[PDB]
Amino acid sequence: ATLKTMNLEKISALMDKFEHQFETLDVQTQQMEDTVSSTTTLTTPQNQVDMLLQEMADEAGLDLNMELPQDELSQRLARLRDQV
Amino acid sequence: ATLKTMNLEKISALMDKFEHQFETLDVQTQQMEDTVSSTTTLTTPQNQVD
Amino acid sequence: MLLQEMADEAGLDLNMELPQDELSQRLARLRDQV
Amino acid sequence: MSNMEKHLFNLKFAAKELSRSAKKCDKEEKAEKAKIKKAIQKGNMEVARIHAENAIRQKNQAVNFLRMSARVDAVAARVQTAVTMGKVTKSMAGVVKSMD
Amino acid sequence: SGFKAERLRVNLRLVINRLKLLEKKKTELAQKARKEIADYLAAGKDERARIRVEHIIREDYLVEAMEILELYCDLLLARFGLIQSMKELDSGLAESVSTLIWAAPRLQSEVAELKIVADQLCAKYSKEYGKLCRTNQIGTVNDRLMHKLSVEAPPKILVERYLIEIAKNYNVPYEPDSVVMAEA
Amino acid sequence: SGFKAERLRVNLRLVINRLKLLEKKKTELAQKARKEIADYLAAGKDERARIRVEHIIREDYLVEAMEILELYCDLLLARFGLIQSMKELDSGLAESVSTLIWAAPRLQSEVAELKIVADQLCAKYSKEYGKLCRTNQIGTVNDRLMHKLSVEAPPKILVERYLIEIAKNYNVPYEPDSVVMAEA
Repeated sequence: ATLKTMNLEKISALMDKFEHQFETLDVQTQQMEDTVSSTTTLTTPQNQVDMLLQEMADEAGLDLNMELPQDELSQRLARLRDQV
Repeated sequence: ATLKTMNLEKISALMDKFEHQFETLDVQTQQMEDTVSSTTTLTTPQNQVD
Repeated sequence: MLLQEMADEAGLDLNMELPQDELSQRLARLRDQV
Repeated sequence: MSNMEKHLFNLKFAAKELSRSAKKCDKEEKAEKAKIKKAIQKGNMEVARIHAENAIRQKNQAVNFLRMSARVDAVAARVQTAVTMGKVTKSMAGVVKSMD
Repeated sequence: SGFKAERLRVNLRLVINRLKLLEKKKTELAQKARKEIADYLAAGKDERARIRVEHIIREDYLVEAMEILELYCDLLLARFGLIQSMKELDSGLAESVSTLIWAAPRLQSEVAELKIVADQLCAKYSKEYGKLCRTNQIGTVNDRLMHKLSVEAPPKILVERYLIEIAKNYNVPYEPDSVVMAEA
Repeated sequence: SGFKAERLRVNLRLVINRLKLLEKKKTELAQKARKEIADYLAAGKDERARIRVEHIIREDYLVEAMEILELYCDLLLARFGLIQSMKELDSGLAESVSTLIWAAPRLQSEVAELKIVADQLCAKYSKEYGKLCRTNQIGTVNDRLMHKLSVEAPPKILVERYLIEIAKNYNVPYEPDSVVMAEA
């Protein structure tokens, strides 16, 4: 009975839909987060966050610079795609 | 269902509005604070604070 | 305008101010071509 | 409780509510700073940046709550001068009429 | 005419407050956007960094345009006695009055009150003059503000110069396009 | 025409977000798929590894195609003032406008909003131009994007080169077909 009212083709479809719908929800949460980020932009200046990270890194002895921006197979295959 | 009654274009709009409305509230609190500042100006002379 | 408002609130992607089979069109073309 | 006494009460309370909000923000700056250290030690640099952003946000929020508390306090001080001088004016007007 | 001097005065003050709040916010967001440029350059997306810089050049121009209009509002507020004495337009007011009328249709997405200010100025100084301002047939609108609110694309040499300077500050290797840099 | 400039602007932004989210996801899934290739090679199923690599070459091309279209959307957003001032099509817009109209029927399985963006662009710039774009009779659609969305099979030399490089990274013995490798 159950395999008739939910056959494999119908599961195929339901699964596809489930996947695609959670992609739209991910698109939705990104744009909510982006909006809150800009709304509260003056309460979190970039330079202040960078300096607090640098202070906390220096106190931890971590050799990293926090103001600056921070595989081979993928680069090889990219070069193959160029070379063809 | 939910993604229909709240699609991405409608969220776009709601978010834009949320942002713009809190800008007006910031404009509003500045002018309230400016008014209290001048109302009570003789109780806080600049030179005394400095 | 009331239909457009109700469609927008439902999330229905349709425009209500504008106006809104193949076999029939095939047979019509046969009737022309004869 | 007069109408202006009711307003004075509400304004004095709003000023305290804002002052409490600034204390909570100061407490959470300290708590988020503690989490940056723990995250840096574990090399979780993405979690460290989330706490760093929270700490800087809570810091800056507290200065805003504190400054608005100062403003609402100033107003409430002025409304106190109006509540009391209104009472004095009424009593003087009464003395004037009973002596008349 | 529908002109009310106290509507004008209140909305000029509101425009000044709103522009001051926007200048700060847009300046902060530009810092965050400059970091995004560095992260595109740090990962070789130079052809996208070029386009992403065009957004930053517009917002940096728009802040300069807002700084100009905030001055012209403040000027009308300082000289408000000339506005509401004469029926004529003062010679030291014409730049400010024409320029705010020209800018209002461009900026009224961001600054709603700026539309009120110029509906009020077109009332005070006639709808006909208000049309001559919007087209700059009146020849008095500020040329620096009009450049800073152009719809045209930046010169590609400026895009390159922007990338070169951002690359230095984030210590990211960048090689600019010799064609555009040769134009110089 | 049914053209609404704010529909265009909102959907361009949505296309950019969706493409960014898809590029990441497809790139992750390609890593998992490259491991499957190694496991077919590690157990001598070379003739199936060849066919299984054709799926990976298409997804690696499609990510490059999405990276191109995300740039053209971002370009239209940067130059949005040209779109909604003129009735003409800017010379620095024609590549982006024609290419998004051409790609929408191919990509609208993955990116629903991209269809809206080009229904909007065919409204703004006429249905006739919209047809000339979809056939590339307009001769302006980006040739790199069209290659990266071809329906044709990869060159078999590329399939071999893909297998050779995957075999190295997973330390799996592989012997490529001398015929195809001889073609080189």
